[PDB]
Amino acid sequence: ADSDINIKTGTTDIGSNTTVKTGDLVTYDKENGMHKKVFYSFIDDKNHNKKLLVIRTKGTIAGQYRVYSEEGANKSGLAWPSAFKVQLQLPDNEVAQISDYYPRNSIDTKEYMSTLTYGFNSNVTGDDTGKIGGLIGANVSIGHTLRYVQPDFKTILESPTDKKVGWKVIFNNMVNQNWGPYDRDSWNPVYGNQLFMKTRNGSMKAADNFLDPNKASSLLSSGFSPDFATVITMDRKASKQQTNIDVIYERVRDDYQLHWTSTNWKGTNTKDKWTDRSSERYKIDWEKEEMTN
Amino acid sequence: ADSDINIKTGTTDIGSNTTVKTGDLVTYDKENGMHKKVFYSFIDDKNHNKKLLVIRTKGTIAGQYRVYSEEGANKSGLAWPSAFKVQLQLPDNEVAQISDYYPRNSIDTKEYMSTLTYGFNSNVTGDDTGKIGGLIGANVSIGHTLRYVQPDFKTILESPTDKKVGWKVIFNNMVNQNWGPYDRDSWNPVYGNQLFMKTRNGSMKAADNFLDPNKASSLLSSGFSPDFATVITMDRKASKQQTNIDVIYERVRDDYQLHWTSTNWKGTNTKDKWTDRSSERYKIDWEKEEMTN
Amino acid sequence: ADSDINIKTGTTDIGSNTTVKTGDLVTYDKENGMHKKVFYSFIDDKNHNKKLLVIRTKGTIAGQYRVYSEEGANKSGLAWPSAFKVQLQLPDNEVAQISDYYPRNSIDTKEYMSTLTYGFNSNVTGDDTGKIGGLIGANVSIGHTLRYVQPDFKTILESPTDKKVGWKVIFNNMVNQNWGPYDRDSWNPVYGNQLFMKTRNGSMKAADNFLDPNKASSLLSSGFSPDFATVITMDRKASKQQTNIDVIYERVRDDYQLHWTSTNWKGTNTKDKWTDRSSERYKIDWEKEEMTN
Amino acid sequence: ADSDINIKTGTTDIGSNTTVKTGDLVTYDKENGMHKKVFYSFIDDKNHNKKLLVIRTKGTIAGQYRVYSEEGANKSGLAWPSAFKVQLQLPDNEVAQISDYYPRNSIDTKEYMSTLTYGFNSNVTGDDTGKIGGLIGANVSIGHTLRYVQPDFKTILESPTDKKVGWKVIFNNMVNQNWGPYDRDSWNPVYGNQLFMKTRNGSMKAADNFLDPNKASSLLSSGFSPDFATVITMDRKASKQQTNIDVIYERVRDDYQLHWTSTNWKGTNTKDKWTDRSSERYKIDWEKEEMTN
Amino acid sequence: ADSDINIKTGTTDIGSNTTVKTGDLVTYDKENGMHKKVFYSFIDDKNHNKKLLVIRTKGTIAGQYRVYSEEGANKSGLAWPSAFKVQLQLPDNEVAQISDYYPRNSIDTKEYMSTLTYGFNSNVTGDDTGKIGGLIGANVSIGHTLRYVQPDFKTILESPTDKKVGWKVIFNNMVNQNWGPYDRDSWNPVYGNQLFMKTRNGSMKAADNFLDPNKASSLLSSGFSPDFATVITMDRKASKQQTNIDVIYERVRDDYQLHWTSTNWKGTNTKDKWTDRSSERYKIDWEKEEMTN
Amino acid sequence: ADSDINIKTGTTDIGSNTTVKTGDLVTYDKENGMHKKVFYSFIDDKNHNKKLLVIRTKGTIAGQYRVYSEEGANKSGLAWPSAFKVQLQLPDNEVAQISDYYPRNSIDTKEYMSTLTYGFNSNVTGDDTGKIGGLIGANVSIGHTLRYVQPDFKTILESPTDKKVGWKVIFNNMVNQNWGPYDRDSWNPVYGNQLFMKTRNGSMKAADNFLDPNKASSLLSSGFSPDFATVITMDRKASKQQTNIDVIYERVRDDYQLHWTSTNWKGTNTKDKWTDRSSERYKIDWEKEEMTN
Repeated sequence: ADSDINIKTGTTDIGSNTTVKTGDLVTYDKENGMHKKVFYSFIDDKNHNKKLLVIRTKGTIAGQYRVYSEEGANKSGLAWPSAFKVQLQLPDNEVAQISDYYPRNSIDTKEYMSTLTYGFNSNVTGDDTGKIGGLIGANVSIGHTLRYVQPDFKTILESPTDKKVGWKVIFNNMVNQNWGPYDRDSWNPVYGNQLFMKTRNGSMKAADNFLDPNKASSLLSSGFSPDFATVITMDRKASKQQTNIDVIYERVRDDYQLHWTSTNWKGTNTKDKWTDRSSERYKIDWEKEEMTN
Repeated sequence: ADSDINIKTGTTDIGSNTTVKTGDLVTYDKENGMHKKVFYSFIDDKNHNKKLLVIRTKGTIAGQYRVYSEEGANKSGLAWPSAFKVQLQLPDNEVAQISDYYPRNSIDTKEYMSTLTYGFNSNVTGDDTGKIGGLIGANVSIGHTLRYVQPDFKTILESPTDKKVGWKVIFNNMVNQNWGPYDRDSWNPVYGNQLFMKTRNGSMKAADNFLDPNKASSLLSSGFSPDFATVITMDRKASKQQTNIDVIYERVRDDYQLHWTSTNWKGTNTKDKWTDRSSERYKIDWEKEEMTN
Repeated sequence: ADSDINIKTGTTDIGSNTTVKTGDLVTYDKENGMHKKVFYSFIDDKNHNKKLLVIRTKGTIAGQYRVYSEEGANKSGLAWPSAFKVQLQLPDNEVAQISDYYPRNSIDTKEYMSTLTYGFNSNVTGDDTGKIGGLIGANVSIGHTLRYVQPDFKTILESPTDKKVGWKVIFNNMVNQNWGPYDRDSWNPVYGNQLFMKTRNGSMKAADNFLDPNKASSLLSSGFSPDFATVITMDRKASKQQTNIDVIYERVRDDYQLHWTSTNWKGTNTKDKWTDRSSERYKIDWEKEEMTN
Repeated sequence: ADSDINIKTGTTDIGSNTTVKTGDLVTYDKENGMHKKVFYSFIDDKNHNKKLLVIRTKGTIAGQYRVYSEEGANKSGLAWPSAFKVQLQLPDNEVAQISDYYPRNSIDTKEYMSTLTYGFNSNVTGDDTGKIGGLIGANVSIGHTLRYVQPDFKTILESPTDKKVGWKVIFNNMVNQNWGPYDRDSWNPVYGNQLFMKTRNGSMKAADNFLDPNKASSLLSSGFSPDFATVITMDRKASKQQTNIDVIYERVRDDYQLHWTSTNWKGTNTKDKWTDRSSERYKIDWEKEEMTN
Repeated sequence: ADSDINIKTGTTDIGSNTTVKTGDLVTYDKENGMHKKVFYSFIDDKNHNKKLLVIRTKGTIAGQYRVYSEEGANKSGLAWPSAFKVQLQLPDNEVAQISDYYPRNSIDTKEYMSTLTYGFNSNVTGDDTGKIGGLIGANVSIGHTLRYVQPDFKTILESPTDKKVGWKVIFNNMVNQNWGPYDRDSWNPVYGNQLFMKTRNGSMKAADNFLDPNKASSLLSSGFSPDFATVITMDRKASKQQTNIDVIYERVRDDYQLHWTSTNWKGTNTKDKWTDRSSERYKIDWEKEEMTN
Repeated sequence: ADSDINIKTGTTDIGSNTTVKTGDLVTYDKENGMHKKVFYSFIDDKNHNKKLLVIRTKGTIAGQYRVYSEEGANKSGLAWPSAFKVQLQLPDNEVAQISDYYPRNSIDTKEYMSTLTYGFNSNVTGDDTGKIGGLIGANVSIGHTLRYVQPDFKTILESPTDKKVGWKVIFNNMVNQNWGPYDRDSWNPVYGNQLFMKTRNGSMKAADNFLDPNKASSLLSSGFSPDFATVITMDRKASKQQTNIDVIYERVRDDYQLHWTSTNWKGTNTKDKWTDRSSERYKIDWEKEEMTN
């Protein structure tokens, strides 16, 4: 922070005595089920060496957790969202550059505990016939413990360039009815993958043996709301003060299948079975300080 | 703090009634995969004895966690980022000096617990044959527990001078599928180093037996975003008011290899196999209060 | 606080409606490896009975954790920083006084647990040949637990006078590869002091058997950054308005030696083997409100 | 708080639209090793019914943890600070009164746990000879746990009057090399008081068998920094507007003796062996609003 | 809060653009050992329907934990403060009313934990003679745990009326040398009440067998500092604008006695043995906005 | 919050550039022992579509925990407050509506733990006669833990309409001398309900065998202080600008009886034995912006 280097708070921040031109653009992709919202802010600070445009991608990508196929009462398939992606791309001919982005990748931490215990004990025993006996013993034990937090979904900033930036929210693991956690690669020889299995050997249709979406993560069914921010810088002396930007929303869907075998349900997960893209082009007028579709 | 010495907060901070000249410079090194961003702030406070330039190094150094070699189905190699570095250097002939930097090295802490327990027990036993017996015993135990946090990556401020400052983010240790933690020096006679080994004896190609990047730290694949700050002071009466500064981004890559041996996979890590270096020179005009490439 | 005695916050603080003269002085001691930075603030508040100078000592004293001697493959020595010191001293003839300092010494706390448990148990036993047996028992246990935090380095304000003040950051203890903690006085008959031992009986050169600096505290190798503050008062009616002040940076280095003996490595530590001292004199002009070397 | 009774924050506080006259007085008692600092603030609020003087006692009383006597290699003594005291006294003839003080005495808290457990178990056993046996048992246990924090030193506000106020920081208990905690009244028949014993049966000089000051509380050697505040009210219509006040700094020192009995070391503590007082008189001028020595 | 009902913070609070008349009155009751302080604030807000007087009772009631009697070496008595009380009373003829008070009574909480565990175990045993035996067993256990905080003293707002308000700080329980907690009703057939016992069977004078005040709560010896607030409302159109108010400070003292019996000390507590009451009448002038003794 | 939707904090709140008319009305119901306080705030914001009146109900409903009947040395009854209620009601003919209220009902949470442990053990025996035995065993255990907070009293917003709103604070459960917790429905065959039993088989009068109020919740004896808020909206164009409002304070009292039976005390609780109701009518003048009784 500034106070760490003996500087008043907010001294080096941009946006003092500046008029900011804000706006919002809303689209709904009905076939992809994606509510896209772009909140833009034009900042022209005279003390800054470039024009700034802050773009916030918001809205909601619907999870679309649904049973899509059922081949009889012994087989059924479930499509579920394993990844949500948001990307912003500038064509290579533009002179505008991506300069900042949020959120970024954070360093994960774990808590380590080590224990060493040693003890002594002794006892004396007797009975009616005068049998008197004793015992003396010692023991030692060493233990190690690791503790860390596991989110249901991980938000990752994909390696950005000056022309494109992206974020992905990927499925990490989930708890299924207090069991687990299970992930896309969980496997046991008897039940296979139990990520969305409701009952292990219940007698019902396969389409009725999937985990109820209310018991799972809300991102799977109701969807994920991006809250990402990016900053685009433009030189004030550039000849062309018009820019094009592509904003892409993405949903990757895995395929979860349950089959009855002969005595118990067995689950199988197929990764990245489907991919739904929703791209949209925006025009940025730096002189007019506006953003249009 | 100031309030600790009966002084109003912010009294001794720099930047009151001062006009600050900010700017940002963005570069992308394509062959090194490094998005470099320099955010600078010129501060000329009339109550301060020197001119200040605050340089913030930001951007992203891509991790580039990837399988680079596969000699058949029994051998494969993986290159992974073990260290990220950011350096700022002033040539020895300049009169500008590095005066402050952030972050610095913090003192680590651990929590110690000591336990002493003692107890007594006794019982009486019997059967249908009139055999009556007893037992009296005592026990004592002493335990020691140590608790501390281990991050995946450590941020170290390398010993600064008045001409150069540097930071390095080094791999500390990682959890592999709830096992570990493993580091670059982990070794067991059977499996060697299991830092990125997916299965111990799985029957597949060696290139498919590496840990999935989504299951590892996001810094390994998507990369690390530096957020470092440095302060350069310049005398107001210096004859030459132009300075040169070098900003270097660096990525050290280790080589992780898996070989099948006869019955189980074995991992070997080679430290500092590769080093990607991206240097950039900047010109500082103190009179014009601006920095250029 | 002021609010605890029914007084508005900041009412009794110094620095209202005052112009503060700030400055920074940077030196690099190359042979001692010390980056010394003095941030000074002159405060002349008309409502205060004296002129104030706030001096903040900052910078970095390098740790210089390095192997310095190797006597063949069986003996080696390592020099490491056991203490860092910062001192400010006024000559006895001056009329300026040290009035305040930060940080000060804090009172350490620990958490105490006492547990008392008692219980009863009983069982019945039987077998094929009608042999019916029983048992009734009772037990009681008393436990005590102590929990407290141990930092790697302790920051201590040495007993100040009106002419000199000082701080020392001393090595407390360290964890060596999840073992320990070990301090400068740790000793066992087999291995001696295992403070920086890498392997107990590894077959390698002694210079290669020291703990890797990345696995130890960052203060040992990269060094320590002081953040100390002191306040000097000066009478407004003093005849001479010039002051001299000495600022001393110190690094005490211990000597850690490993020798192979016959079957296992043995470590020894020698306290305060070396002392690196960097003194520097400053001139304070109270009338000009400025500070020079 | 004011907001708890539907009143704006800070409405009832003193010091609005008031000019505050601050000052600091610094003394060093060399033979007592006491750096005394008085920070005073005169507040004359026209909306308040009295003139206020806020006096903050600060500085440092040196601990002076040192070995003072050594009668041969079998006996030695250590003097250590068991209490630090700060007192302010007004002569009985004054019309000024002590009005407020900080800190005050706080109510201590403890955490209580009660546990009730009951369980059943059963097993069947057999061998190759067809002997089949069973066992059924039950158990119940009751547990109680107490948790509280014990500081090394306790800060206590001694019962104030309108003429005198005082604080004492007294030694509570300390941890000796992960053992303890030990206090001034700790005693066992073999070793006596082990408060500052380094080794129980080490073969060395008695002067070398005391706990190293770096391993103990920093208040014992480097000393304690008072941060106490008191408020003195004065009637505006009083004839004499001059007051006298005494400020006393005190250090009570206990005597710890180690003597070598034929097989081991034995420690004995004598309470309040020495007392070091440092008194100072100050003159308060309410009309001139200044304090002098 | 106001923000919970879509209202700006502080909108409904009293004291905007108002001149507040503050004052303090200090008394010392020497024979009761009570430092009484009344901090008053007159608030006449034109937008409020009444005149407000905020009275804060502060100061210190000394604990007076002392041995008062010693009938030989086998009997002694200790007087200790079991309750501190502060009461404000308006005579029934006054038209002013008590409208608000602080602190109030809070709802206590506790943490409940329930655990259910079940397990299976099995083993096989053998010896030299080929005797091969096995065992299979199961177990189940249910546990309940209760956690809550017990303060040393409880602060309670006694049921207020429009004419009188009161607070009492009563002794709840105390830890005695890591034993307990003990309260005024603790009793065991051997030792009676061990509230302030130092040793159970120590051979010394009874007056020397009481707990050291430094090891007990600071409220018992140094005393309690009230911080209570009350608000009195007065109609602006009342004929008589003068009010009388009584402020009472109270200390209830229990009597703790130790007697030797024949083999061990026995303690007995008598509740409410003594009551020290200190009353004071104050005159409130609403027109002059002042408070006098 | 507003910042969550890219809107400045406090932008949508009511009360900017408005003059607020506040007042307080105090009543004491002596026969019901209820100190009722209504704090009202008239807000007429020109940018809001209605006139607002914020009414805060405060004061104290006394608990009145008392022994009311003694039928000898073997029978006694205790009356205790099981519920406190506060109600505000507008007559059905008014055009003013209740629009907001605080506090509301919150969603309770609990913490769930699942544990799975498995282990192996083995030992070898032996005696002086050359007998050599062995044993190998394995075990597995599954545990479930539930943790949540249980307050002594629960605050519940009863389902409001546009004409009436209400809150109730109901007894949830209590700890009796570290036992319990007990509620109004606790029952065991031997002792019945032990909610306020002091001793299970003490030989004293029944009136002396009730739990001491100091050891119970302070709400039971000293009483509960409501802090509720409600907002009433009024149309600016309404013909009649006068409203009537009823404010009701309620205390429900249960009856706890202890009877000796033959060998041990037995407790019985009767729910809602008594109800004390204190109603009071207020007149609201919207044009005058004032409130009267």
